[PDB]
Order: sequence, then structure tokens, then C-alpha cells
Amino acid sequence: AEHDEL
Amino acid sequence: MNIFRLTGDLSHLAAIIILLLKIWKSRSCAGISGKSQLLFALVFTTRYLDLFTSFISLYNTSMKLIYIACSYATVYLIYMKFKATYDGNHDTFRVEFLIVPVGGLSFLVNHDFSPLEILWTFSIYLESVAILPQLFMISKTGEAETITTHYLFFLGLYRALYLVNWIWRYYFEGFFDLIAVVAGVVQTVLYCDFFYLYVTKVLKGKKLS
Ligand SMILES: CCCCCCCC/C=C\CCCCCCCC(=O)OC[C@H](O)CO
Ligand SMILES: CCCCCCCC/C=C\CCCCCCCC(=O)OC[C@H](O)CO
Ligand SMILES: CCCCCCCC/C=C\CCCCCCCC(=O)OC[C@H](O)CO
Ligand SMILES: CCCCCCCC/C=C\CCCCCCCC(=O)OC[C@H](O)CO
Ligand SMILES: CCCCCCCC/C=C\CCCCCCCC(=O)OC[C@H](O)CO
Repeated sequence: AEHDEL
Repeated sequence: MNIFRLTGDLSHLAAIIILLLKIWKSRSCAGISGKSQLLFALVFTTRYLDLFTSFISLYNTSMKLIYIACSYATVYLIYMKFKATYDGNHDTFRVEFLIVPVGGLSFLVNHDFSPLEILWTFSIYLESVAILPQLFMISKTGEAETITTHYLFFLGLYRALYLVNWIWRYYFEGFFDLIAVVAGVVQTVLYCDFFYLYVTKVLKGKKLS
């Protein structure tokens, strides 16, 4: 569930 | 990381600095919806709580801190420092029709039923409609100042570039997020009339509406 964007 | 999302991020930071410098130098927040800025501050606040659980990169951490700081500073200029020029009588969008349903939908439709994921989802749905009070104020007052239209152009272009970024990431790294995509399409769709008017009038030296 990694959120890598702004 | 690709050029579409990098330009999208740079276009978003440009919009935030255009607005912050406009209010600061002119000493006035006339024509600006304070309600939209409260919603954009709420977006960064609920989205970037992961700053305490995750490290993606120095750029990702810096951009998060910059967005939070500029968003809180813009709310401070409108509601405290230059409150004498805040047009409360024309910024009348009832924001509870956005917050309460968006809160309900983030609890029901999410990737995981956990506090941090629900709060992230709420930031994604809230950002789709966050500009609605500003577009509503412009329709009510009639026109929009040239600098305000430039702010709206760079803010609208930012999530449109994120749609291109998502096509790229789907093709090259098999990554796909339906919640961000659907909400990003809704977000961009709401700029359709503004973009048509910005290209046909503003970019031809004519005034909006
Ligand atoms: C990969 C990231 C893409 C970011 C791209 C936007 C960034 C804005 C800056 C420069 C583009 C130049 C501005 C012109 C944009 C296209 C205008 C156009 O389509 O046509 C102009 C005219 O009609 C022809 O005669
Ligand atoms: C001029 C208006 C530009 C508006 C859009 C801003 C986008 C970023 C800026 C410049 C593009 C060139 C940046 C790349 C320069 C080369 C860097 C390099 O070699 O990077 C290697 C890296 O590992 C590869 O993945
Ligand atoms: C550092 C890595 C690249 C970061 C991205 C580089 C963007 C800034 C470049 C040029 C500024 C010149 C263009 C003027 C600023 C753009 C907004 C604009 O055209 O007008 C709004 C302005 O406040 C009055 O209208
Ligand atoms: C007057 C105002 C009326 C009220 C305004 C409400 C604003 C709602 C906005 C955007 C929601 C867009 C996203 C719609 C949901 C798509 C998400 C989805 O399909 O998620 C699949 C998930 O993986 C399954 O768990
Ligand atoms: C106020 C905003 C008005 C803007 C309106 C125009 C923009 C509509 C854009 C996309 C439609 C997306 C339709 C597809 C969404 C699918 C949602 C769905 O069925 O998701 C499965 C569910 O979440 C399992 O739990």
C-alpha cells in the first residue's frame, strides 16, 4: 500500500 | 519518476507560488475563495500523514513540507493578515456538501479499511472538487483577474499531466490506482469550461466572462 506520488 | 509527473509537480508548485506572491505583493486577497484554500490545506494535511511512516525520497519529503507550508501560509493571508480584503459575501459555496459526502465515500470506497488509508482516500476525493468554491465565486462575481486565471491554468494542468503520468506508469511499470485515476479524471473534467475560456479569451488578450 505504498503511496509514492504527491 | 517520469517527465509528465515532474512537470505536473512543477506546474502545481507554480500555481501555489503564483497565488501566494499575488496576495503577498498586492496586500489583498480580493477575488480569491478562502474556502478553496481551506479545502486544499485539508488535502495536504490528510494526504501527507505518511511523512511519519514512510520515506520515498528527499524530493518527495521536501515537496510535501513545501505544499503544507505554502497552503497554511495562503490560508493565514486570507483569513488573518489581509482579512479586510476577503470577499466573504461572494465566497458563499456551502462546503459541507463536499466534506460530509466525500468523508462518507472515503470510508466506504477505499483500498484498505484503516485510519491512514481512509484519510489518504478522503484527500484524493476532496481534491477532485476543492476548486469548486473558487469557480463558483468567479461565476457569481462575473469576471476573474488575469493573475487568478494563470493560477487556475497551472493548477488545472497539474492533474491533467498526472493522467499522462498514470498512462506511462501503467505501460512501463504495470502500476495502476483506480481511485487516483477516477478522481483525477473528475478533477480535470471540472476545468473544461475554464480551459476553453482561458484559450479563447485570456490567451487572446480578452477578459474572462
Ligand atoms: C512533458 C510535459 C508537457 C508540458 C507541456 C506544457 C508546459 C507549458 C510550457 C511550454 C509548452 C508551450 C506552450 C504551448 C502549448 C501547446 C499550444 C498548442 O497546442 O498550439 C499553439 C498554436 O495553436 C500553434 O499554432
Ligand atoms: C525548459 C522548460 C522545461 C519544463 C519541464 C521541466 C522538466 C525538467 C527540466 C528539464 C528537462 C531535462 C531534465 C533531464 C536532464 C538530464 C539529466 C540526466 O541525465 O538524468 C539521468 C537520469 O538518471 C535519467 O533517469
Ligand atoms: C528549477 C527547476 C525548474 C522548475 C520550473 C521552472 C519554472 C520557472 C521558470 C521560469 C519563470 C518564467 C515564467 C513565469 C512564471 C510562470 C507563470 C507565468 O507565466 O505567469 C504567472 C506570473 O506570476 C505573472 O503572470
Ligand atoms: C454538490 C456536490 C455533490 C457531492 C460531491 C461528491 C464528490 C465526489 C467526487 C469524486 C469521487 C470520485 C471517485 C469515485 C469512486 C471511484 C473509486 C473506485 O472505483 O474504487 C474501487 C476500489 O478499489 C474498490 O474498493
Ligand atoms: C461533481 C463531479 C462531476 C464530474 C462528473 C464527470 C466525470 C466522471 C469521471 C469518471 C467516471 C468514472 C466512472 C467509473 C467509476 C467506477 C466506480 C465503481 O463502480 O467502483 C467499484 C466499487 O468501488 C467496488 O466497491
